[PDB]
Amino acid sequence: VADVVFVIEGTANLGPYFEELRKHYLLPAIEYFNGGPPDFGGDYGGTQYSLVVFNTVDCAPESYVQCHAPTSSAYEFVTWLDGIKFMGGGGESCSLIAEGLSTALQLFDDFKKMREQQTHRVCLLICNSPPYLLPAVESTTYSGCTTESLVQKIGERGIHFSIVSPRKLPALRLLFEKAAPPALLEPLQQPADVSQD
Amino acid sequence: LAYVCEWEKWAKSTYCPSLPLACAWSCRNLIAFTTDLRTHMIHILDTEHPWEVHSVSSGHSEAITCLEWDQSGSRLLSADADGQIKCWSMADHLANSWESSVGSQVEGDPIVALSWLHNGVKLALHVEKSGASSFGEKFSRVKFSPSLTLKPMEGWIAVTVSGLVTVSLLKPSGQVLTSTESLCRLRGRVALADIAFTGGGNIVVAAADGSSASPVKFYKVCVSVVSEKCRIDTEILPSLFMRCTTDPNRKDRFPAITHLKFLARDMSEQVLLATSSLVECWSLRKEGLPVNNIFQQQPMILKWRILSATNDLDRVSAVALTDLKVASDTQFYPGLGLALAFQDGSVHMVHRLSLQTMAVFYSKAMQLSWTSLALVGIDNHGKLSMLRISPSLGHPLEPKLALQHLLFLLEYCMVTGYDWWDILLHVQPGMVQSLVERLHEEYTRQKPALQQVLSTRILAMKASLCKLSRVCDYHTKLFLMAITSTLKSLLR
Amino acid sequence: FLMLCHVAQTYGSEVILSESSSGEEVPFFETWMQTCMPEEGKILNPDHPCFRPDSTKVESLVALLNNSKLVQMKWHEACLSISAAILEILNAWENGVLAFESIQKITDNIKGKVCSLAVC
Repeated sequence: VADVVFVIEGTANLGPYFEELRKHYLLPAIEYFNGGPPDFGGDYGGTQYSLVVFNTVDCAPESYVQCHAPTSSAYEFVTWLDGIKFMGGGGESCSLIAEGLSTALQLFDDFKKMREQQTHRVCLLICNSPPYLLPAVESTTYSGCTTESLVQKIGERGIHFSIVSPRKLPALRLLFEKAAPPALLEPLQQPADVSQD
Repeated sequence: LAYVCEWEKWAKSTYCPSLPLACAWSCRNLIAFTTDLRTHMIHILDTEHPWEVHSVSSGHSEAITCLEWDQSGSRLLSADADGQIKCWSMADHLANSWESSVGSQVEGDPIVALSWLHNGVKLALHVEKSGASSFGEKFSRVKFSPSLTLKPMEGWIAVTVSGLVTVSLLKPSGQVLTSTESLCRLRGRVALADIAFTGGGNIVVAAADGSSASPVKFYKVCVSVVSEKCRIDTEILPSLFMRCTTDPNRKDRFPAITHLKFLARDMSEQVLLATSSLVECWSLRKEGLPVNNIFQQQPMILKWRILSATNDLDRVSAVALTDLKVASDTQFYPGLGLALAFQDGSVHMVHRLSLQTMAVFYSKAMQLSWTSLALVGIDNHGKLSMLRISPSLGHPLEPKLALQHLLFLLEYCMVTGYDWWDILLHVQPGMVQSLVERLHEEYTRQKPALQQVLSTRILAMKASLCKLSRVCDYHTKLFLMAITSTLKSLLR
Repeated sequence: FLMLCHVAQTYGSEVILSESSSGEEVPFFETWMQTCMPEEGKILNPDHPCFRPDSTKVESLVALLNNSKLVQMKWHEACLSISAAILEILNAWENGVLAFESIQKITDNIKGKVCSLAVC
């Protein structure tokens, strides 16, 4: 139960803004599943989640993914990745991470092998720069596109997925509602933390 | 011949006898310069503007082995392994700042530095010839089992040269201990060289003492079992040896390098090594055994076969080495080229299996810098600085084929995002002008869509081509174009 | 030969040195200096001392076939037990020429007054 996924990618595009968003959207979201971030035992408790933030090909010709957050007790490594994510990312502003979200799908896969005995799987991804790229994975067997990623995240599994970007709105939300299963990308609002994004 | 440095106040250190040296980087910034001044510090130097040489004090003794992994600045600091791997990441790439990422191999002396991240890219250069393949078949990647994935993680696990069992206590980017203890055959003695990346996610190691006996402690090991534990295997692969001792005349060979390459199927660098020089080569060609002669009338087994061997004249080896199984007739670039500097002056660089002779233009340890044949001058002459020789790829002349090979390697460097140093290999920029013209033409026509992620980089590449000369115009023009485009795009 | 092998196991080098110090001869010092020592030389035996002409090459084969082994005094299989080991491995499990007859052939080769065979 309560199988959530936390993703952010705008580190290269916009770092400080995330720090602001953390003060209003990221931190309250975690409190929905914990009595308060302190330092506790970690195991297969259902309510665990991951923390995935990477960069683009601009100044990283030797690294795309280094995620590691199986349980983290939802407090310690969560707060760590929040406050110690990154400060890099240059090049230009055309695309930061699309191939990342595909890997995110792969993460859900391991839940099928780990969360045996449903769980109403949920996921959330953040990215300031509007992404677009030809490559798909370059890391694993699975391959596709942004369209393939979203149809997998919606149809293949009923994972509720939203994108709480900065107050600005790019040309992304439009295509991300072409899924017959309700995407529910609504939680991009200055109002307080939604119950389940 | 060209590109030589020197050290004014320091010299060969006549007080100390000697010390073994080593360095190797398949990525940018490929100077490490293990040496002894007049223990000692470790140096780092870039390929361009090598005037600003840098060094940093070490925290161990004899600095035996080091070999980086990726473009991320790192080093190993072996020989009792004090001050283990880390990044630099402080303000620039001129300060070591070895962090708390230390693996305490208590009073040991390993000579292993390996465990890279991902697969080797595939290059069908001869077949594709990059006509209109658009990087599809010209540059691919064969599916390869990632070592202990979870997302491909990586650690500095090595093999105990001094010790005889294993390395443990791995803490990659997780600060977790994970301490255990394994037996590892309860017996062994090794002076081997590592060959890690094999078919499965395992590691290979085999050598003990030299030509005297014929032992090879083949250790097929598995590390990926469960989190917070280790189950290092003790699978003894089929043994082998250097058949050099077949000569009833003499047997004084005593090899001391026997290094391998990342392709664990098609090499065996055993070699007779004061007062000797005789290279050897064996393979791993699986084949059944002749089960017969038992009467009137599992076949799967492995018995090694010979590949190449002859009598030569050389003392020091440097490094072993695209893919095989290609009829490289029209190909004359150093495809899988294995060369090594000769003690007696000039360097007879010649590919494998022929070793006959090449152009020479009559009247300790090294490694191959890159496809462009420019070696490093760490030959057996004492504490001497680096050297470079002619990178001529083959005997005859072929401007068309030349520029073809140049654009091939340029596109390869582009897709792999590595550094480029084929500068010394190319003729004056007129041919390079035609080359970049053809390059941008093919880029515009047959991108087909990777342009939107590959543009910026190649523009900088253009700079390099316009760097050397009269044609300094395109240099400044492209710099201003790039900076303006970048600033406006990020401001949008 | 048993006493020589025991002296080798005890001290080794000195005995083979006293035996191969001077003199213009060449006894079977190979099977007496390549049996057991701090040196494997494992594949070396299939490599160098495997010069086995067709002469008496099937002698050990016919012996293991129809031992029922000490008929006539002959000691050549010591330096030529390579064919014996090849037949043994090919019949035991490599090709399966003999499931249990391999044990019978081994017992036949383990006949009395034969101890060098065990050494080989």
